[PDB]
Amino acid sequence: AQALNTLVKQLSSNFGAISSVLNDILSRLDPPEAEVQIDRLITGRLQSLQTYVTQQLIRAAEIRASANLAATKMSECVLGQSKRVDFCGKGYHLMSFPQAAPHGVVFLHVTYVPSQERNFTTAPAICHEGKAYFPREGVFVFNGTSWFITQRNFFSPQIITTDNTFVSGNCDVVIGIINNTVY
Amino acid sequence: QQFGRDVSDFTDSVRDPKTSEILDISPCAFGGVSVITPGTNASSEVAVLYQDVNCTDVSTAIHADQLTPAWRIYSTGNNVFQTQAGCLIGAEHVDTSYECDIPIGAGICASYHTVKSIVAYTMSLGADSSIAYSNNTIAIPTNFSISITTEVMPVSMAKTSVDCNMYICGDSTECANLLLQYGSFC
Amino acid sequence: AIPTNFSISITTEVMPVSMAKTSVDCNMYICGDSTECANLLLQYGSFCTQLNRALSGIAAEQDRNTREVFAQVKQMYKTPTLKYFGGFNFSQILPDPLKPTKRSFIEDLLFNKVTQYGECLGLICAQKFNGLTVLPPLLTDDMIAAYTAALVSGTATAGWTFGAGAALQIPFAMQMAYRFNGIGVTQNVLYENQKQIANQFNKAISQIQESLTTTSTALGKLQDVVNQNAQALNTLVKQLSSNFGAISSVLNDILSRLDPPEAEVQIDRLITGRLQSLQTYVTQQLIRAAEIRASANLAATKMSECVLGQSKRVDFCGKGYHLMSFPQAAPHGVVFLHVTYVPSQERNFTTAPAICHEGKAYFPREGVFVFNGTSWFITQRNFFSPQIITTDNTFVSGNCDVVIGIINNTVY
Amino acid sequence: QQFGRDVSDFTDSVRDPKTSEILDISPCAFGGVSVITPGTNASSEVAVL
Ligand SMILES: *[C@@H]1O[C@H](CO)[C@@H](O[C@@H]2O[C@H](CO)[C@@H](O[C@@H]3O[C@H](CO)[C@@H](O)[C@H](O[C@H]4O[C@H](CO)[C@@H](O)[C@H](O)[C@@H]4O)[C@@H]3O)[C@H](O)[C@H]2NC(C)=O)[C@H](O)[C@H]1NC(C)=O
Ligand SMILES: *[C@@H]1O[C@H](CO)[C@@H](O[C@@H]2O[C@H](CO)[C@@H](O[C@@H]3O[C@H](CO)[C@@H](O)[C@H](O[C@H]4O[C@H](CO)[C@@H](O)[C@H](O)[C@@H]4O)[C@@H]3O)[C@H](O)[C@H]2NC(C)=O)[C@H](O)[C@H]1NC(C)=O
Ligand SMILES: *[C@@H]1O[C@H](CO)[C@@H](O[C@@H]2O[C@H](CO)[C@@H](O[C@@H]3O[C@H](CO[C@H]4O[C@H](CO)[C@@H](O)[C@H](O)[C@@H]4O)[C@@H](O)[C@H](O)[C@@H]3O)[C@H](O)[C@H]2NC(C)=O)[C@H](O)[C@H]1NC(C)=O
Ligand SMILES: *[C@@H]1O[C@H](CO)[C@@H](O[C@@H]2O[C@H](CO)[C@@H](O[C@@H]3O[C@H](CO)[C@@H](O)[C@H](O)[C@@H]3O)[C@H](O)[C@H]2NC(C)=O)[C@H](O)[C@H]1NC(C)=O
Ligand SMILES: *[C@@H]1O[C@H](CO)[C@@H](O[C@@H]2O[C@H](CO)[C@@H](O[C@@H]3O[C@H](CO)[C@@H](O)[C@H](O)[C@@H]3O)[C@H](O)[C@H]2NC(C)=O)[C@H](O)[C@H]1NC(C)=O
Ligand SMILES: *[C@@H]1O[C@H](CO)[C@@H](O[C@@H]2O[C@H](CO)[C@@H](O)[C@H](O)[C@H]2NC(C)=O)[C@H](O)[C@H]1NC(C)=O
Ligand SMILES: *[C@@H]1O[C@H](CO)[C@@H](O[C@@H]2O[C@H](CO)[C@@H](O)[C@H](O)[C@H]2NC(C)=O)[C@H](O)[C@H]1NC(C)=O
Ligand SMILES: *[C@@H]1O[C@H](CO)[C@@H](O[C@@H]2O[C@H](CO)[C@@H](O)[C@H](O)[C@H]2NC(C)=O)[C@H](O)[C@H]1NC(C)=O
Ligand SMILES: *[C@@H]1O[C@H](CO)[C@@H](O[C@@H]2O[C@H](CO)[C@@H](O)[C@H](O)[C@H]2NC(C)=O)[C@H](O)[C@H]1NC(C)=O
Ligand SMILES: *[C@@H]1O[C@H](CO)[C@@H](O)[C@H](O)[C@H]1NC(C)=O
Ligand SMILES: *[C@@H]1O[C@H](CO)[C@@H](O)[C@H](O)[C@H]1NC(C)=O
Ligand SMILES: *[C@@H]1O[C@H](CO)[C@@H](O)[C@H](O)[C@H]1NC(C)=O
Ligand SMILES: *[C@@H]1O[C@H](CO)[C@@H](O)[C@H](O)[C@H]1NC(C)=O
Ligand SMILES: *[C@@H]1O[C@H](CO)[C@@H](O)[C@H](O)[C@H]1NC(C)=O
Ligand SMILES: *[C@@H]1O[C@H](CO)[C@@H](O)[C@H](O)[C@H]1NC(C)=O
Repeated sequence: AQALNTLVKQLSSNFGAISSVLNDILSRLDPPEAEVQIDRLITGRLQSLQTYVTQQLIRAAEIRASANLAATKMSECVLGQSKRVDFCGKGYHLMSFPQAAPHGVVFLHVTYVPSQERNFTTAPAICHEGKAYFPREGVFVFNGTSWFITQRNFFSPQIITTDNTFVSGNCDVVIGIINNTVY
Repeated sequence: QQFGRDVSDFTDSVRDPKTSEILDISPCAFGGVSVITPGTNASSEVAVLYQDVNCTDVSTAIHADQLTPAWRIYSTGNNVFQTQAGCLIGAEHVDTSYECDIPIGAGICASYHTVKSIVAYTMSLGADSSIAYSNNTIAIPTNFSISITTEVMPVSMAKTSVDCNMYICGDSTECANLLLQYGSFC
Repeated sequence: AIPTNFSISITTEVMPVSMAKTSVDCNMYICGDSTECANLLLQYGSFCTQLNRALSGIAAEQDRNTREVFAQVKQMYKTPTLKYFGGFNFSQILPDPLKPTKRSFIEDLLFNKVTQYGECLGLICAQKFNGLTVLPPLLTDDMIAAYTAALVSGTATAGWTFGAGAALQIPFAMQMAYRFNGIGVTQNVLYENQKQIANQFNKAISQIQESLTTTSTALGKLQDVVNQNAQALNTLVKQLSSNFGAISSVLNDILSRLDPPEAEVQIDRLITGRLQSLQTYVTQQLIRAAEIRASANLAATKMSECVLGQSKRVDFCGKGYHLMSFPQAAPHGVVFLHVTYVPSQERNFTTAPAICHEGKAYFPREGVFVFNGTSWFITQRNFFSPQIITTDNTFVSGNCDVVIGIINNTVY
Repeated sequence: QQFGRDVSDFTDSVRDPKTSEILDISPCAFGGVSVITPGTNASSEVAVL
C-alpha cells in the first residue's frame, strides 16, 4: 500500500519542471521549450517506476523466502512430526493444523508441556553381585520408599530387573554406585 | 597554518585571524524527532525525543524560541533527561526496572504508568531467579498439560502490473514520441 | 573397522546477526543549511519521507534480529559459586564477577580481536557537519551479556532441561549421561573415562583461549559486516565533494559567483546528484540488511536447536557428534562453542551378517557380528565393546542358508 | 462546486456546465494482451486474452 502510494504521489511532483502536468506545458510553452520540460518529466517518472520495480523485486524475494519456509514447515509438521527443538511450537511437538489466510498461512501447533516437578534422589548405577548395573533406559531414583527407574519426560516407577538394567564394568569403578539388591 | 579540516572536506577548526586563538566549530544542533505516545485512546499527552543532542542547548532553544519546528502550545514541563539517544522531554525518570513497552534506545523504554503519566525506565530482562545445583537429586515432572500456539507467516503478495502510457504519459501523443528515444525501457 | 578410543573437541563458529543502525537527513546532507537548496528539493518531491521511513525500517529490524537470537531466556539465573562440576572447569565460559565488566574471558578476547559520522558516547554527545548519524541499539551490550550468562549458568545446572522447558535441578554428570546416550553410545563410558573426558574438555577450552589470544583470522565474518557498512558511508561522504557535473561542489560558491537565476540551475544539478547517491545508499543498505537476517535466522535456529537441545544433523554445530553448545557474545554477532564427539583408533577384523544356529538364521537387533580371530560377539558401530551373542540381543527369525553370509556359530 | 476528484488528484466526475447533470468520467479503455499457443510444432492458431 505504501509502495503504490509513493508511485501515485510522485505523479504530482514537479521534479523542478514548470509544472507536474504535461497539458500545462504543451499549452503554455513553445514546441522547443515544451519539449524540454516534458522531457524533464518523462525521466523523473521513469525513475519512479524503476525504483518501484526494484523494491518489488526485493520483497518478492523475501516472500519467496518465507514461502519456501512454509512449504517446508508444512511438510515437516502437518504432514509428519518434527523433532527439532522449538520448530513448530514451543515444547514437544505432537501435530499441527494448516489454516488458510488471505495472503498467507496460519499454523496451529499442538505441543506437550510437562509440569509439577518433584524431588527424587538419584545415582548412576547399582552394585549388585559385584557388578555395576547401569539403567538400560531412564535414571535410578529413590522416592523415600523404593529404589526404581523412571523416565525424565514423566514420572512413572518400574521395578529394577535385568530386563531394564544391564552391567558394563564391575563395581568400584563408577563414582556413586547404589549398594542395593535387585532382581 | 590558518585553519584545520576534519576527515571529511569540512573545516572544523579555525584560528582567530585577530588574536591567533584556535577555535573549534560545532554544528550548533540538529537531529530527528520521534513522538512517544500512549496512543490517542489512553491519553492525550505525548513525549518527544530530541535525538542525539545535549539537553543544555535543547532547553535553551525552547525558552529562547530558537526551535524549528515550534508549537504554539508547548512547554518543557520539568521532565528532560539526556540519554545516549538524546533529549527525552515529557517523561519522568523512574529508577527501577520493568519490561520494555515502547523502546527508546540504550536499554531505556517508556510506558504510561500510574502516577497516569508517561514515565521512562530501564528495561528488565527477566526475574532474578536461580537454578539450584545438586550432586544427588533430579527434579522429575509428574503432571503435565498441553497447549496449542498459533503462528502466522505470509506466502504471497498482491501482484501488480503497470502500463507505461497510462502512467508516464496519460495517453498524450507527445509523451509517446519522446518515449521512442528511450527505447523499450518499458 | 570399528573405533575403540575417542576424544572430545570444541570447535567454534561465528556469524553476524546485526548491522549498525544508520540514519541521515537530506536537509543536512543535501543542503548544508542553504535555504534556497531547501526550496528546490521540495520542488522534486517529499522523497525525504521515503528515505527516513526506509532507513528507520532497516534500523528497527536490527533490534528485532538481536532479540530473536539472544532473548530466548525467560528468567535471569544467578552465577553459581561451584564451577568445577565433577572436575569440569567452567570458569572460562562464565562471566567473571570479580571484574567491573562482568564478561567471560572468552568474550574479553572476542571483543578485542573484532574491534565520518556523528555519534554520542559515554557522555560527550558531539555532532558532525555531515548529516550522517549512527544509532545505538536498544538491547545494550551488558544486557546482551546478561542473556548470555543465563544461557551458560542455566546449562551448567539444568542442562538438557534448560531449553526443553522448565529448568530442572540435575547433577552435571547426569546431564552428560543423558546427552552422551543421545548420540548412540552407552553411558558407562563417561563414568569409565571421566578424568580423560574432563581433561580433554579442559584441553579444548585452553586451545580456544590460546587460539583467540593469537589470531589474525576466523573473525572475518564479523569484521566484514563492520567494514562493508563503513565503506558505504565513506562513499556517501566523499561524493559530497564531487561536482556531479555542476560548476562547484559548494552551494555557497555557486550562489556567490552566479546570479540567482543561473545559480538555481547549478543548484538543481548539485542537489540531484546528491539525491541519487543518497537514494542508492539506501538501496545498498536495504540489500545488505536482507543478507544479514539470513544469518540471523541461522543464529536463531542454531541457538534454539544446538544450545537449547542436542543436534543430530550432519556437521551442524561443528564436525562430530554434538554434545553441548555454549553461546558467547560478539559485536554485531554471536559466537558458539560446540562440544562435539570424535571416535578414533579403528581396528580391522572380519564381520558377518548372520549366524546359523540350529537351522535358523539369527540377526543382530543392533550392531554387527564381530570376529576378532578368537570368538564371535556383538558390538556397536561407534565404540568397540564386546557382547556375548544371546537371544536377548540377537533377533531370531527366518531359516538358515538363505541369506548370503550365514556362519555356523553358537548362540546362547 | 464544479467538478469532483478521486482519492488521488484525478478528475473523475464533472458537473455539466449547461444542465448541472453530474457525470462520472471513467478511463476510455486500456489493458494488457496475452496470447495462448499450443506451440508452432502443433498448430498455427492462437487464442488471445
Ligand atoms: C552539555 O554542554 C555543556 C556545556 O557547558 C557541558 O557542560 C560543561 O562540561 C564540562 C565537562 O565536564 C565542564 O568542565 C568541567 O567542570 C567541572 C565542574 O564545573 C570541573 O571540575 C572540571 O575541571 C576538571 O576537569 C578538566 C577536564 O576533565 C581538567 O582538565 C581540569 O584540570 C579539572 O581537573 C571541568 O572544568 C564544564 O564546567 C561544564 N559547563 C557547565 C556550565 O556546567 C556538558 O558537559 C554537556 N553535557 C554532557 C552530558 O556532557
Ligand atoms: C585413549 O587415548 C588417550 C590418549 O589421550 C589415553 O589417555 C591417556 O592415558 C595415559 C595412561 O593412562 C595417561 O598418562 C598418564 O596420565 C596421568 C594423568 O594425570 C599422568 O599423571 C601420568 O603421568 C605420570 O605417569 C607417567 C608414566 O608413569 C610418569 O612418567 C610421569 O612422571 C607421571 O608420574 C601419565 O601421563 C594420559 O594422561 C591419558 N591422556 C589423557 C588426555 O588423559 C587413553 O588411555 C586411551 N584409551 C584407550 C581405551 O585406548
Ligand atoms: C494434573 O493436572 C490436571 C490439569 O491439567 C488436573 O485436572 C484438573 O483437576 C482439577 C481438580 O484438581 C479440576 O478442577 C475442578 O474442575 C471442576 C469442573 O470444572 C469444569 O466445569 C465447570 C462447570 O461447568 C466450569 O466452570 C469449569 O470452567 C470447567 O470447565 C470444577 O467444578 C471444580 O471446581 C474444580 O475446579 C479440573 O477440571 C481438572 N482438569 C481437567 C481438564 O479435567 C489433574 O487433577 C492434575 N493431577 C494431579 C495428580 O495433580
Ligand atoms: C515410592 O514408589 C513405590 C513404587 O515404586 C511406592 O510403593 C507403592 O505403594 C502403593 C501404595 O498404594 C502400592 O499400591 C497398592 O499395592 C497393593 C498391593 O499390590 C494393591 O493391592 C493396591 O491396590 C495398591 O495398588 C504399590 O503396590 C507400591 N509399589 C511397590 C513397588 O511397592 C511407594 O509408595 C512410593 N513412596 C511414596 C512415599 O509414595
Ligand atoms: C437550458 O435552460 C433552459 C431553461 O433553464 C432549459 O429549457 C427548459 O428545459 C426544461 C427541461 O430541461 C423544459 O421542460 C420540459 O419541456 C418539454 C417541452 O417543452 C416537455 O416535454 C417536458 O415534459 C418538460 O416540461 C422546458 O420546456 C425548457 N424551456 C424552454 C423555454 O426551452 C434547457 O433545457 C436547458 N438546456 C439544456 C441542454 O438542458
Ligand atoms: C556395599 O555392600 C557391600 C556388600 O555387598 C560391602 O562390601 C563389604 O565391605 C566390607 C568392608 O568395606 C567387607 O568387610 C565385607 O566383607 C564386604 N561384604 C562382602 C559380602 O564381601 C560394601 O562395603 C558396601 N559399601 C559401602 C560404602 O558400605
Ligand atoms: C580452572 O581454570 C581457572 C582459569 O580460568 C584456574 O584459575 C587460575 O588458577 C591459577 C592458579 O592459582 C591462578 O594463578 C589464576 O589467576 C587463576 N585464574 C583466574 C582467572 O583467576 C583454575 O585453577 C582452574 N581450576 C582448577 C581446579 O585448576
Ligand atoms: C576377542 O574378544 C574376546 C572377547 O569376546 C576375547 O576373549 C576373552 O579374552 C580374555 C583375555 O584376552 C579371556 O580371559 C577370556 O576368557 C576370553 N573370553 C572368550 C569368551 O573367549 C579374545 O581374547 C579377543 N581376541 C584377542 C586376540 O584378544
Ligand atoms: C554349517 O553347518 C551345516 C550343517 O547343518 C552345513 O550344512 C551342510 O552343508 C553340506 C555342504 O557342504 C550339505 O551337504 C549338507 O546337507 C548340509 N547339511 C544340512 C543339514 O543341510 C553347512 O555347510 C555349514 N557351513 C559351512 C560354511 O560349512
Ligand atoms: C526440592 O528441594 C529444593 C531444595 O532442596 C526445594 O527448594 C524445592 O522446593 C523442592 N521441590 C519439591 C517439589 O519438593
Ligand atoms: C593587531 O594590532 C594589535 C595592536 O593594535 C595587536 O595586538 C594584534 O596582535 C594585531 N593582530 C595581529 C594578527 O598581529
Ligand atoms: C479504548 O480505551 C477504553 C478504556 O478507556 C477501552 O475500554 C477500549 O477497549 C479501548 N479501545 C481501543 C480500540 O483500544
Ligand atoms: C555432594 O553435595 C553435598 C552438598 O550438596 C556435599 O556436602 C558433598 O560433599 C558432595 N559430595 C561430594 C562427593 O563432594
Ligand atoms: C585394515 O585393513 C585395510 C585393508 O586391509 C588397511 O587399509 C588398513 O591399514 C588396516 N588397518 C589396520 C589397523 O590394520
Ligand atoms: C513437430 O515438428 C517436427 C519437426 O521438427 C515434426 O516432425 C513433427 O511431426 C511435429 N509434430 C507434430 C505433432 O506434427
